[PDB]
Amino acid sequence: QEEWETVM
Amino acid sequence: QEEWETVM
Amino acid sequence: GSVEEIRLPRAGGPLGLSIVGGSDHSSHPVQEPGVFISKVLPRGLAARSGLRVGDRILAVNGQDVRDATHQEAVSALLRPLELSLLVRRD
Amino acid sequence: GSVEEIRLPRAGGPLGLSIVGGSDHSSHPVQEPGVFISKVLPRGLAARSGLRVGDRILAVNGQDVRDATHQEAVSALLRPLELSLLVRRD
Ligand SMILES: [Cl-]
Ligand SMILES: [Cl-]
Repeated sequence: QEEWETVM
Repeated sequence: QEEWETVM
Repeated sequence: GSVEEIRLPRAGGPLGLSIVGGSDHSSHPVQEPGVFISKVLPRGLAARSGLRVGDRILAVNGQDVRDATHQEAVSALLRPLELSLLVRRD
Repeated sequence: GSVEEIRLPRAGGPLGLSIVGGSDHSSHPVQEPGVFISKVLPRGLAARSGLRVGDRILAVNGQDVRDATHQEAVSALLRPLELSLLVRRD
């Protein structure tokens, strides 16, 4: 429940 | 702005 | 081809794993289809319970998380006292 | 040791990169400190604009995203017409 990778 | 990996 | 059941006791707070993939993340170039375990903590519940990095999550408490979206999978894992995962290790 | 400036025109919707790290994700075992570019899309704005996989994001429109949290970095990248990134390539 923690973003470890974010694509943009 | 899209979760590509979620740690738990 | 292997398929294993992982019994993770829930309500234990930090689980000790990380997931990737989904039926919507198969577009932006994982190249295989499905959700996958990408990290297992050394002291993690998932690591000691048998879950390995690379395991595809086929089911969660009976649900068919296979061919599900990433957030669908996160929700399926967070909502369920006894976490019953069916995973693939091929 | 290298340090480059990347000029990504904003308001272009999909950017074409992915980030990891943060000043809070340095606990759960990236092993180095900072935010990092983990993927650059082939046709991505970030790829063609020079951004490479492995580049640490030091600054975003003057901000010192260095030693910032993961979500702090995401917010710093999403909020700013002209995206001025200072990144490291050591
Ligand atoms: Cl982890
Ligand atoms: Cl991407």
